[PDB]
Amino acid sequence: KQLIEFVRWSPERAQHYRNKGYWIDQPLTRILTVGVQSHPHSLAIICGERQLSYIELDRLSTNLATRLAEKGLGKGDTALVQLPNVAEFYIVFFALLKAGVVVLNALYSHRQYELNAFIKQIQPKLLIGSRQHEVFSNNQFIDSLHDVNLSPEIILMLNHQATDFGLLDWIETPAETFVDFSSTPADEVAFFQLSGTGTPKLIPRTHNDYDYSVRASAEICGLNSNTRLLCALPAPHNFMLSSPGALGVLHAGGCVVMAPNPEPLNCFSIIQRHQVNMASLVPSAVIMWLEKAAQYKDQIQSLKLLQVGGASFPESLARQVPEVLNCKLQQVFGMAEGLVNYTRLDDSDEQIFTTQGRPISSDDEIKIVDEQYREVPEGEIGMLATRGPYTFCGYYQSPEHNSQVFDEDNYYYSGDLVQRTPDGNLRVVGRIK
Ligand SMILES: O=C(O)c1cc(-c2ccc(OCc3ccccc3)cc2)nc2c1cnn2Cc1ccncc1
Ligand SMILES: [Ca+2]
Ligand SMILES: [Ca+2]
Ligand SMILES: [Ca+2]
Ligand SMILES: [Ca+2]
Repeated sequence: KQLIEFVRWSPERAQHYRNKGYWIDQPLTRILTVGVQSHPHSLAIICGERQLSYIELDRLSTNLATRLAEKGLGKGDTALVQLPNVAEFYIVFFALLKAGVVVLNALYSHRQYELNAFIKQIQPKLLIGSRQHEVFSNNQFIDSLHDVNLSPEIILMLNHQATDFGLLDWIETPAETFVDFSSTPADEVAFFQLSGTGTPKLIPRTHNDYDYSVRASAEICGLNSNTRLLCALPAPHNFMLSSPGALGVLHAGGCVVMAPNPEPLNCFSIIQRHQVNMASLVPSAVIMWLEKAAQYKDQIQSLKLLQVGGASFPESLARQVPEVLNCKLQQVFGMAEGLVNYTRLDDSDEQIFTTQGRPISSDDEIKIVDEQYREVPEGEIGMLATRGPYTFCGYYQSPEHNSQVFDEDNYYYSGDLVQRTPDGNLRVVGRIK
């Protein structure tokens, strides 16, 4: 009955973030609840041939939540989920939020080695995966867990075998009996994000802090009920989930449109079919798109905004976005640990093409420091340190590492090398180990 442990913000900071209206002390399910109230029949998710309305998304995740609760999974428990880019990812995410189960969403590209490390760290009582994934092709991996007393009490499979619990069965049919359930408290852990060498580290995220980042990002990117966002990056990634990502689009009442990956021809036909107007990519994928865009100009005309974040995205490449992809560019530099930066939609061309923008919050605090951790002269290159209303205060159960990446004032040192431009934005220039 003990809630998952995590490092808290100081009480003084928590109060300030409430006073400012950042933390409103609602669960992440707020997004769905409110949507169902306002526009139950608007499309929330488009996936292949399927069209899920807000109320359907709400019903289905409720069904699964009741099933999990009926089996005694709830507050204090954790879950490991590994699903590809399909509507079930969101159904499951909202079900676990509803049920009070703290969930770690593994990347679909993760393998037995990562999965094992995650299971060891969070002792999930629930595992959801897909039979089509390499790790669950056979029962080797699953059986291995019994050999080590880490077997989950419940295992659900997408593309299940006859003797499996079918994920779709637990979604489609509500439970026999009724057991009470509810989200974890808003200033407590909702789910684990993952850092992006060694296995990824677990980043506890509370409803308060995640919802804030989501609502504020949605406003910054001008999302609204007509937004149709392509989800071609991995759904669990902070960028694709919250920046502003699927949660942002749902917050704004719009629709998420799934793609398996950023392969251009498939993405282009999806964009044409559903008149997608927003997408989010990393530079290597922007380059793939640029290679075909001229020829498939007609298919992607509806794009109005493309976010680009990740690796190097030099100016000469950035300028090709409006020129070739025929949509506005927004640069994004963020981290699953918290801090996200966006170029604003009304920024100058220079800002948009040569910087990675500025923080979500007026209360995102930034230090740029030299080798002695003294703030460098304004405009010079330095190591990034940050804290704010949606930046974490430590990795899960990692006191040693935490002490090595936070300073006495609880600034987080992300290892990024950056400089502030005169205009006020940030330029990412490298990384330090
Ligand atoms: O500094 C970075 O290394 C970085 C990587 C990625 C990123 C990398 C891979 C992703 O998915 C990996 C993938 C790419 C192409 C096809 C299939 C999978 C998603 C985001 N996104 C980044 C980075 C820096 N800002 N952003 C945007 C961002 C926004 C919010 N939270 C975290 C990151
Ligand atoms: Ca439907
Ligand atoms: Ca366009
Ligand atoms: Ca053009
Ligand atoms: Ca980093």
